[PDB]
Amino acid sequence: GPLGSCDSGTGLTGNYSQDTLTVIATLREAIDLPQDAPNRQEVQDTARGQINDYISRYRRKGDAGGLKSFTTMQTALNSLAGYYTSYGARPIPEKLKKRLQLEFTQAERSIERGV
Repeated sequence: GPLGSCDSGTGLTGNYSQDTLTVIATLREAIDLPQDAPNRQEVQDTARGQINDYISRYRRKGDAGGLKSFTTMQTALNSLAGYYTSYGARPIPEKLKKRLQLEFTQAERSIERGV
């Protein structure tokens, strides 16, 4: 386990309410960046941390089937996470980006009501 940065915590505070928004804020801007950005590999790793950390900590939250945000996010984050590893550092297609934007919109919207 040689891997381990000095910093701790991708950004989540453990609160499902803000945590959902935190990963969304990072993901929206992450995919927004230009495919010509040098932080293409770095930004992917950062977001990947939020993705894994988000479901990992909230894995036992409900395992989906109760919260629209968690259920929707589970698939959205998993789908997008696969894109980076599936192709690597390649940029996410514009089609997926547009669809993902809505996915996150629905997730943050659910937080307001607190499904």
